Amino acid sequence: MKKQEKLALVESALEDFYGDQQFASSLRESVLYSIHAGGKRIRPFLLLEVLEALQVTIKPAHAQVATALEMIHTGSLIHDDLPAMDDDDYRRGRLTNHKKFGEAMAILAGDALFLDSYALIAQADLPSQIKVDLIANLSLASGSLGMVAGQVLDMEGEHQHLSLEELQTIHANKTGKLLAYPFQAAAIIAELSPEMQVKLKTVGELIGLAFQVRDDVLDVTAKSTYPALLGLEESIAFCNQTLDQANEKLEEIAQQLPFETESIVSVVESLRIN
Amino acid sequence: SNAMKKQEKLALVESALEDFYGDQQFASSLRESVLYSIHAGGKRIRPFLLLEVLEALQVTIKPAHAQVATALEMIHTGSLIHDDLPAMDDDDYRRGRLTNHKKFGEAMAILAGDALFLDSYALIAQADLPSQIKVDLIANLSLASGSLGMVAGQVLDMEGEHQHLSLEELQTIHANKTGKLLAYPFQAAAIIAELSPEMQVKLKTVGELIGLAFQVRDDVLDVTASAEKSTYPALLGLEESIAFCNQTLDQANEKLEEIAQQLPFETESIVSVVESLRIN
Repeated sequence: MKKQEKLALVESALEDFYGDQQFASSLRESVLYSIHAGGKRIRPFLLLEVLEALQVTIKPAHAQVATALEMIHTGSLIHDDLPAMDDDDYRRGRLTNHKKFGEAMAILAGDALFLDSYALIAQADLPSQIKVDLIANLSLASGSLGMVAGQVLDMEGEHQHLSLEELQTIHANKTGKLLAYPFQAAAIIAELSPEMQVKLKTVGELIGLAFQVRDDVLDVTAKSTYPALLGLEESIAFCNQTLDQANEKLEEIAQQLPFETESIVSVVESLRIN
Repeated sequence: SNAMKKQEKLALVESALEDFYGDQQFASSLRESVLYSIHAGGKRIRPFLLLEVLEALQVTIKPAHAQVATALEMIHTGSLIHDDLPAMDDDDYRRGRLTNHKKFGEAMAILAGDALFLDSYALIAQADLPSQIKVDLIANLSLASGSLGMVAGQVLDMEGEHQHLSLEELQTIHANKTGKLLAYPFQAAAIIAELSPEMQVKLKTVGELIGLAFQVRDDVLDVTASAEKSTYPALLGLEESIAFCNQTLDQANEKLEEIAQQLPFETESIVSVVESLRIN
């Protein structure tokens, strides 16, 4: 239904930007490979769902904002797999970008996604100031004050005695920022109050936290991980109790402004373990 | 003094570069790695052209203008960090200085370049400029840097190795790898000055011509002042490459004066940069 109509809009905006205007044939092929590498597209899907939950009719300009989010996320996965980083030959059961196209092509494919991402927001049919705030917050969540900082601290944390709070700070930047951005991006597009934006951003941070804990307890069922530090059973409790807090903040938001939460709660419950 | 005023303009960009990568940074190694490639010196011709064309259009330079020029140099600096990686050009030194991946490691250089790419547009979005001007500045900067510009040029240049290309293929490589980011300061200045859409493409054409001769001059200097990449002297000869370079710079001056006949323009700052590239 709309779940596939929403994902079809994101896929179309992805293929249109990397389509008829592309002249570097190898760069387009490398970019589309990691785009087609798979995934539920949880980050661009959440943006369209929170926006539709905010009673905003979904339009292609919104899907293009969601596309810019997933291009940055896809670019980070390409660089993470590089031999100098995590050195992964396969990701999600599929051959990685550098293993198929070479290291230099994977570097440039991620660079193109990073530099091209903001173009989709700037080219979308949206008010200019809304596009400025969407761009400024996407850079804040992705650059040296967010995702990239989280990638540096995570790599350095492997040779340090870190607390769980410090590891949570690392994950909140490396992964939580781009998982919380679809909530604050929808809030900006819906032109919500600044107090409502931080309350929606808090919901995205909670879902991003449980998404991190869920991935750790799933990587073992398939050193500084949640099932290694806390343990397997209590990490599942911490994952589900965080999803309960997300449902509380969602229902609380639903009492202050019109906000149909059933679609968002459905995605929250899809992350719950047993 | 123009050399002083050039130092003063680049001091504004240098100051903006250190504030963004300063106290607000919490990744210690990321700030240190980024500032290292920033502190590697450089002619800074790309942010300098933005502020110089802006001054020549009778526009008083403001900090918001320097932050736009800062964003441009951040993307260019990030491309150099990735160019020096072993998987790319594999350079231990540029300008006689140790490269970023040699001092901090490959992973740190990769992320330092990624940060510069992703942070660049933030300085345009946070500057004191009208919202639509920021949108046009950001859209054109991405157009010149991503899969339709710089990165595409790096791909075609890498794949052109050990290959004998035609001149239209070499021009396509250079126009994208270096040409578009060299022409962006002209287009960015026309947008900030609120010029007509015609005067925007006229200023852009001058930047494209200057960026074309800038690359041809480097190909000549790499041979005169000395893998298998095709160069301008390798396809036309070292003499025609000089003729094509100076003839291209002559076309820029002719266009620069033509622009002055239609618009309040002080062309002698830009003509000077044109003549600084003239081979003898």
